[PDB]
Amino acid sequence: SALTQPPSASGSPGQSVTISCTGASSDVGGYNYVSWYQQHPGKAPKLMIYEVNKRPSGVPDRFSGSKSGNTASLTISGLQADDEADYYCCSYALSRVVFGGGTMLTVLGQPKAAPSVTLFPPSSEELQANKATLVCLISDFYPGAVTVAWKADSSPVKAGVETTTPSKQSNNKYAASSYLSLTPEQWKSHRSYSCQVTHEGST
Amino acid sequence: QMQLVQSGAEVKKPGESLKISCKGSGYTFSYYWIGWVRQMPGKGLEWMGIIYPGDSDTRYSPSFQGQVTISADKSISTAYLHWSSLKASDTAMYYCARQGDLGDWILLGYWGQGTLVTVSSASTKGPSVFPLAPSSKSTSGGTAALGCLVKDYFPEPVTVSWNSGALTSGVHTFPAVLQSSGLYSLSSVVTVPSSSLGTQTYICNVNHKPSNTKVDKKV
Amino acid sequence: TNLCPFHEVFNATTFASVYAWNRKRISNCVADYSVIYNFAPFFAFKCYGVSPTKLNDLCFTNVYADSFVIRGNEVSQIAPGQTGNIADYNYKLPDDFTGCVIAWNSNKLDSKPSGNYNYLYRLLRKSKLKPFERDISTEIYQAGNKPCNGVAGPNCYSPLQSYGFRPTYGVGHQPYRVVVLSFELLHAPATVCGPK
Repeated sequence: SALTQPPSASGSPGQSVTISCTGASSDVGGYNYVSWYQQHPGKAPKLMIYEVNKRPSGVPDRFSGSKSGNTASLTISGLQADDEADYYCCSYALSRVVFGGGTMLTVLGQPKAAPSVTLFPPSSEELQANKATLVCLISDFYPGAVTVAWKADSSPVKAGVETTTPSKQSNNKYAASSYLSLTPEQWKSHRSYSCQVTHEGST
Repeated sequence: QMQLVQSGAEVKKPGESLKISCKGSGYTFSYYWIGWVRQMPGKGLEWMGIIYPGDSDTRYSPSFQGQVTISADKSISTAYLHWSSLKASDTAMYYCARQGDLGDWILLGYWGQGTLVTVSSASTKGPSVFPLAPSSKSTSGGTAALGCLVKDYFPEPVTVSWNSGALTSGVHTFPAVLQSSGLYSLSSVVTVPSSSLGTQTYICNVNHKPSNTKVDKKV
Repeated sequence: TNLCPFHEVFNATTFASVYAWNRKRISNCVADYSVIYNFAPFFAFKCYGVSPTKLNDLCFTNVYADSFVIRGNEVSQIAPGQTGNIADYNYKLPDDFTGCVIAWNSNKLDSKPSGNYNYLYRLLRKSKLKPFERDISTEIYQAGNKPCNGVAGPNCYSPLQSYGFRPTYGVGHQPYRVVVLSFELLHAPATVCGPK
């Protein structure tokens, strides 16, 4: 069968949090064929818990596990900034491992920061060429959620636009970038365009 | 010491064959089950199968029975994953794992560095660099932001430096965006005082190994 | 109608020990025993009351499946009228047994180069075990006269000995997974009749 996990979990530093996993199957040997893996962004997972009443060496005692029926729980006693990772549960009873959708663990305490905006007009060189592109850069915002809206002289425009939402670096804050592609004549047909960020309010 | 090393990143196109590897050392590569795991961008892990290097007994997941084959060369202590007629949906990170001295036989206690496989109909294309000059209308406000625009390059790996690697302060490179055409495009900026326009040269340095294009442009 | 849970015992990751052999109740199912033939060639597929190819044509009243692992050379002890450590102390089959015995090698799953110590076989016991009994007691066996007070000593040791299964061991000490299917043949109200 397929396992289910919460899409995301939240917890402040020092406190504890729990992650549930439903759907664990069983066989004749026993019931607990449950394991938990930790995966940081950009590297392979690591076995945190196996045989939920057990755990490997090199893993702090802060990670604990349990099982009540078809529901398994991963208990983390003390939270830290280095605990943010995707936690998956694995059921390996019927000679078949099934990974859950995973849950994102985000620790609070990070202060909110507004996004910095920098709108570059079409460069002169590309203008001499037959193409033009507006670049709206976003950075310094912690909440990884933002939607960029373009407007042409107060008129909404959504022709040829793309955006992303990555994380900058160990700084623990996010950035983003959006590109508006248009023709050189379509550019000089109106005034300088505007880039709206809408982190929580306009910018 | 025990460690698993996997082949480098592979970029292919649909309808082509691929055979990635994952070499294990520091342990007996005949008594441990070796397998592969799929992780698509932003999605969870998907188990594909395992094998016993001693005698080749392959256990495939029902979702990967004939879509992929797994093999091992016990003589050189290496495991393989072979594809035939790749698809756009196969683009993902592929790991290799093995059972540890503890636990059951499919516990997968040890993992690898991870192999990135990307397949897109787009072909190689060198970038066209354009200078993001600091606003002539307002060179202050958020200071003098000088930057360069990298555009129309399919292979994502691209490194942008300023002044042969100098100016590390104030520099910030933004991850690229995958346009509808399959070609990437990113930007690199550097903030300097409004009165520091053209301090030494404020020149960009762009490198694209898949095309061997060395581009340098000032502003 | 409903199918049988045979996939829970044959396609499982781990089996129980010998002293704690797990019994799986089967009822209200259509048993297609052909699903067992497609597995690895068994070291022993021996039926003592019927032929293995005739099961799909018969009805059974109460069918129970037992699972455990042994060192391989002990498979000769899993049969009616046998004697030995296993037959006498862990799993005893009656002389009137009516069923099938299934055994195959598991040196790949239930063995490690470092040694898997999760399988026990109750080396010693005070009295011989009866058919279809289970002694999961882990108390200290009193071989001497002094009452053993819960601590191993010169005259009382632990009864449970662990298997040291390792791939390097030759045939005879490797782990062999054994599945014993016991069913009543008399024509009582049936619950498993097979694919018609």
